[PDB]
Amino acid sequence: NAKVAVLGASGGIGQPLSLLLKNSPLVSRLTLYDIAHTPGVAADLSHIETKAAVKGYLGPEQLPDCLKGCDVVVIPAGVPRKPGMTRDDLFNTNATIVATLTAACAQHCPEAMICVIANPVNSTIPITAEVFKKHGVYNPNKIFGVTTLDIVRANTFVAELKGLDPARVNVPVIGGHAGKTIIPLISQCTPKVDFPQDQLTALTGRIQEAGTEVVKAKAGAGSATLSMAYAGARFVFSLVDAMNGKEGVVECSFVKSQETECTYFSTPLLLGKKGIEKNLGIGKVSSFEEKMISDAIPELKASIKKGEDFVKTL
Amino acid sequence: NAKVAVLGASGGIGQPLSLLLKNSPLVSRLTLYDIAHTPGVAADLSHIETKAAVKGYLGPEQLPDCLKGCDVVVIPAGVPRKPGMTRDDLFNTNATIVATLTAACAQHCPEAMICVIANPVNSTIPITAEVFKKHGVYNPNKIFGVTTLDIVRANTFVAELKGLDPARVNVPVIGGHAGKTIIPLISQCTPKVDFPQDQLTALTGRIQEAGTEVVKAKAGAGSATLSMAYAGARFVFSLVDAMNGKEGVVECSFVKSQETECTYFSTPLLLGKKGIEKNLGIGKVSSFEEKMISDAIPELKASIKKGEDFVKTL
Amino acid sequence: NAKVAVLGASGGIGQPLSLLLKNSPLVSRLTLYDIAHTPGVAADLSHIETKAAVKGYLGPEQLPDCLKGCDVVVIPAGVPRKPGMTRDDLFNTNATIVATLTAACAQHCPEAMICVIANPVNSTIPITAEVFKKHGVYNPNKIFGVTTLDIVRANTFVAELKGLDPARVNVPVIGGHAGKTIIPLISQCTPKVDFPQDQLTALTGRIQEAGTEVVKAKAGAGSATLSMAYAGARFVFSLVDAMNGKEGVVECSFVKSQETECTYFSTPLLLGKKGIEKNLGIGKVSSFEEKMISDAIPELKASIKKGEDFVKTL
Amino acid sequence: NAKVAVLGASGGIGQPLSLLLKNSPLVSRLTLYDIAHTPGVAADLSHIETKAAVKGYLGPEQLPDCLKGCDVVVIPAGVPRKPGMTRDDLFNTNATIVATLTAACAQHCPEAMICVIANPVNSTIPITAEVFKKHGVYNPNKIFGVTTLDIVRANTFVAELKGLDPARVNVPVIGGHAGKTIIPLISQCTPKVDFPQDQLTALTGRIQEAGTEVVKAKAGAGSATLSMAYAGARFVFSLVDAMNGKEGVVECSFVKSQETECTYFSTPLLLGKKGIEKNLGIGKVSSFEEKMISDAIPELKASIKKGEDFVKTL
Repeated sequence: NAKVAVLGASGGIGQPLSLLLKNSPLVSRLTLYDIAHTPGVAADLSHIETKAAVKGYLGPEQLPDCLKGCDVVVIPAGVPRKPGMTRDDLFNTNATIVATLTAACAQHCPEAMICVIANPVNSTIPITAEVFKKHGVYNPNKIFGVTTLDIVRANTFVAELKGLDPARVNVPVIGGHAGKTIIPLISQCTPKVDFPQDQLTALTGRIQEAGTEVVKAKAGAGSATLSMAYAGARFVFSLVDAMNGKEGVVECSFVKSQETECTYFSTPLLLGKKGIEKNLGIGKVSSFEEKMISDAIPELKASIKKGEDFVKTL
Repeated sequence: NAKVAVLGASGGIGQPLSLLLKNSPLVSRLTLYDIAHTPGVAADLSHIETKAAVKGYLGPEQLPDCLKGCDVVVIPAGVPRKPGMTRDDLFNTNATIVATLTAACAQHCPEAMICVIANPVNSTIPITAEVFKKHGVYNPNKIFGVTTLDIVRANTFVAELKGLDPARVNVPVIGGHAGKTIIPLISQCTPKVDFPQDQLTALTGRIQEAGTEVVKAKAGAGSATLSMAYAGARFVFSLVDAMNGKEGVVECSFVKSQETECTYFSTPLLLGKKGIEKNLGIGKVSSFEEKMISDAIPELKASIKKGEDFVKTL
Repeated sequence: NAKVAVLGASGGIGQPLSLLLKNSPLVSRLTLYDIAHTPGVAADLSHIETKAAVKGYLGPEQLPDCLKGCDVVVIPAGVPRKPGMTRDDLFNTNATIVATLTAACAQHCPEAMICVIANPVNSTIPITAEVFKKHGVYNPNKIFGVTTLDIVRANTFVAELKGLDPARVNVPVIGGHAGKTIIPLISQCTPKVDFPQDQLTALTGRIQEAGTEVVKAKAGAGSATLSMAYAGARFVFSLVDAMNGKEGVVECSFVKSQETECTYFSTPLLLGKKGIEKNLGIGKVSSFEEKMISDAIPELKASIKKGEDFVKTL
Repeated sequence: NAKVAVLGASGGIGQPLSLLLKNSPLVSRLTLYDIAHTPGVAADLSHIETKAAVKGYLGPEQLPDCLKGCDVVVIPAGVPRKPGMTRDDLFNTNATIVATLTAACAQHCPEAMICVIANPVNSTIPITAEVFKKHGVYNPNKIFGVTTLDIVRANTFVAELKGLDPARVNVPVIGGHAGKTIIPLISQCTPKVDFPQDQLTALTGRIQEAGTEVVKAKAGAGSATLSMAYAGARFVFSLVDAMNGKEGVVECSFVKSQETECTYFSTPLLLGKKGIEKNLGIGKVSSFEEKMISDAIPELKASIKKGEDFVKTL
């Protein structure tokens, strides 16, 4: 009976993500928010033969109604990358979008789980946390930077190389969601896979630049939308299952962390009724992986500080 | 091991449809075709952690490679309606789209199931049949006008009025997919439901005008996309399940028919390995429903004739 | 110093039309209406260094304010053709667009000049007249079907074949704005030009199908936008000049006519203070041109009737 | 008699820009380039009754033929801003677009006037100059960063505040084309205008933020298009008049400069037959304006080095 709000529901990620949420038996209310086209999207989705009651909200003054009583808020809202761009090129747009939307959450559903998809996640999660702090409703266990697409890609690519079914493969991916901050722990993969170093390096790079590959392939028509909707759905389903009492629910996510010198970090998380039940940490890693962690730290801390300073100067 | 082709995979219906197909363990090869954007849509979907091999195809030259060895072809391609349009207003443009694509189907995958979403279905299915006849590969058991969205809508509206879970409501809808040719058999609904006659007439009008309601609500930005993808995906899944020998799979679909004086007509169909296992027919209906059947036949015959005559001139 | 309203200012025709009107010293006030994007379009245009005051209006609630005190209303609003479509395929959409917008003109600026670009013009002008008759403010001297693009095309194609400067070529085109109802009076061309009948026939058919040529060239991205904006601007400028007292201003336009048995017809019109100052008629024509007039009359009457019938069913 | 090329002719700026150029008796040949839609845009424009011959070009193979013999090349190509972005945020996409297109210009029309609209102009002109240096054909009197829209805005806003005819207002705007680098010299306005301080300050800021105000007004649907087309056309016309021997033609533009320590800077330029006849420099300015020049220099230098560093890493 979860009520889930989707902020940015009319966008490229928003529309398919809303479809996947509408199709789920875990959702009973699905409220949709955007600044255009939301009523047509809700009308469209409300015809689908599932129990979730759908409502489309349009414009800032309707945002409180969309958020009230929400258990989960997903935020796919944001401008997508075009060819050549870094995710940080979209910092200024998406930071103001994330700060505005998360401020509305802090006021109107402070208790809800906040799942941020909007990039750069390495900065937008710090932004979300600081905004909740300013409203005095800060709960580190309920703020999630959705990195699930990195895990999803890692599983697919390992499966392809080893001729496995991607559904049966699980690769923990830690760090953050940008370039070399994306650290796939192939040493912790289930099933165990043995790659020689040249293939491991090629596989790791592929995972790290996978978003850029899609941007390139779309040749100006944006970034990952459909696979991001899949990954976004997956994480929200994991979270809702855990909120309903399902045990042993583990997902990697970029959260307020105590695992490294970074105040924010993605690790495997045991999920439960109050969000993060336990941070499972990095665990045992190879020299290759340890070296990637070390090299990721400066960029992560820089991205965190940029997110923090953006909010603190509002 | 279903090899599925989606013709029009980059459109508003095509993209979320391809996503849902990619998410299913029934599909092992997903080939996507359009005149633009397909490599990007394919790159996007190829990252999802399911077994389906995704491949994008672009331009008439690559159409035969997209269709090579396909078991099923779904055709979401077509110009969508704007407010104040009938589906028949799109006949002229969509008829030549369908005739071109179905011709390629008859040349390169004549044995495949052909699932036409492209509207107006009442005319475009006849076009498909005639095109297949011109290539001498006509199988009436394998050509389906996807009307599933009318059933999905009927199920949802009945469920909302009776306070039921729409996932366990089943309303047969017969006739065709246009205005008063859409005939919901509320009398055959399971579980059994009873409305006062005035409420029945309102429910029935709503179901008939449901497509238009979404068009109006989208205010010029096209017609149903997400619900149409859900409905198209459900039909393909039903069909593919039956092809794997699943029993008791029933879907309404606009097909070659000997149930009325209309050469094509939609009724509940038992699906099997060959395609249509058995047309389950119209069955016992109310006087109200029999009145609607009688009223619809003129329009259907005109739509069928229109489609047949179009193929005459090629 | 005319106040000019553009209804459908955000569309493909409307934006560049609005630009050309904004650039003209004949326009002191420019009001822009649409259902989306108008505020942005007006903000954009308001930065241009000309005297015209620009204001954007969004949605029906702001439509009366847009029309208040207008001297001219230009109506580029309307759905454009795609490959394979006829202009009549768009009758249903554009007929209800024109009916809604002209009804607002009748109520809020009944004395304004009404310039309809919305196709098919052969029907939408009858619709406009009947809608104005319903409101009891019908003035047939102020209602114009914009056929100017036909004249502009004929001038260009004649000039290209004869190696002339198009600016010095004037070709009267009479009849209507669709297919074989478009009748270029090459015998009345200035300067005088001689063509062999096979060339004349080719030239004539080129003019008649010139819109279809552009729709083909755009391959799904719509119909003439930029050349139509030029033609609409030219007609509005001619009309406004004439309203300011300029003498000898002649433009062909589809209007209430008694030049033939067709109740509406396009001929050269002397424009002036009251709009249509004088209908100059068909004049002297060749036997070839005479044949075309006769061949065209049946389609014109059908299109006129079709438009009148549509208004009665409201 | 001028031959003008437009690179990016299918975009929001390109199309209305192409229309304005086609409408001008100064243009005898108009060549249009883009990676999509150019044949349709060209077909559309070719119907207009002006002497300019219009040809559409499509794909890398045809770019050289678009450019050969050109007197002027205008480059509106590029991704536009969305609300909350700086122009600098688009650097990583538009840098490689400008690099590629200006390399083609240096190869196929090195003696043409190169007019870069593509933003951020403060960085993309340095790119253009470095690309021309690599090809050994760098002429600083023929490369122009198009800042004309800033002047057009300044003229309009000044005219609105004082109740003047904007056609009679000419405000010099110096520096560059981004936020605080845009420096309107109101002290040098003709006619001479006196503003109280609070209006002067609000006027100056309005001019500096004018781009963002249009982006905000468009609510995600891009940046200025129609006014940018106007401004780009005006600049091309000024250049062409000067090439035709007209005296006293002065335009501000961002060019190679020795006015400040910035290697590129915008000042009023006397234009001649070979492009820049004479840089008229900053001249006498107020203390308020001198401060704005001081404040602008650090940002310009960083934007300049960024453009230079981009080319050095190819």
